[PDB]
Amino acid sequence: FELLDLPEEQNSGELKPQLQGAIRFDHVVLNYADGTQAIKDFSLDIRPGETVALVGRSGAGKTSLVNMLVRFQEVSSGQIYLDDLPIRDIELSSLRTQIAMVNQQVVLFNRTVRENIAYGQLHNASDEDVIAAAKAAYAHDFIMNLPNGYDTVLGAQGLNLSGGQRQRIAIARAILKNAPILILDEATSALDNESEHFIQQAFDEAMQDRTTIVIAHRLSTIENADRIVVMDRGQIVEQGTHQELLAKHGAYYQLHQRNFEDH
Repeated sequence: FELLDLPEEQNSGELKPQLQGAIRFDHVVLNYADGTQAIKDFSLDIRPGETVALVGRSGAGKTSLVNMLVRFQEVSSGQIYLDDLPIRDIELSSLRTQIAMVNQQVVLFNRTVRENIAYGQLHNASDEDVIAAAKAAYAHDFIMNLPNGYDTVLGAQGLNLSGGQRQRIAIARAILKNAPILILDEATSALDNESEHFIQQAFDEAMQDRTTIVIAHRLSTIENADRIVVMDRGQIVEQGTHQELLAKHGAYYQLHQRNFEDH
């Protein structure tokens, strides 16, 4: 719950590319006012369609890394490139419309279910695309059991929407966005079993053939990733495929046998 630095949103880049899903971190460093070295010297190349699974403790740097990718945190040194374009040369709106951020802290608004899915830049989406997104999030059927269906306004009492139903509405927003880059924290903490089942399926379907950086919680996400990056104290400890990292018989191997406890 620490406060972070506040970026200035100097939207000095004017490029409006169609992102293809290549990402490169080039010697990225993140140093704080108090001397903390949050990220040391981080380099990683991600090709279009790849999933990179981040593994590591809560303070290891995973959140700071992906925040830098959406310019929610600035970099102390180094560069980030999207399809070989420096990220700061891209118009911020263009960047943010093309990167989906999915996690348990996504905001639900006291607005219709429709507006919660067709939110913001997607406010004028076609009616059938909102339904398709809700079906892909396994939310359409329960939305149509709400008192006023898609016109039901969140934030009231008596809606009977569980946490796992609410989280599926938020996932539908990300699916509608259909972004070439997905930043996923696949947490399903405190949700009911059935919601967890459908959410895991929606997450696997969202990662399919799409550039994804995932803060992993499930073994399948880690083992099937194109690259696994084990972070500790802001540094890459090791990186590679599941097969390569097992063969090293090192940090990842030990973590795998401990079911990634605390990582």
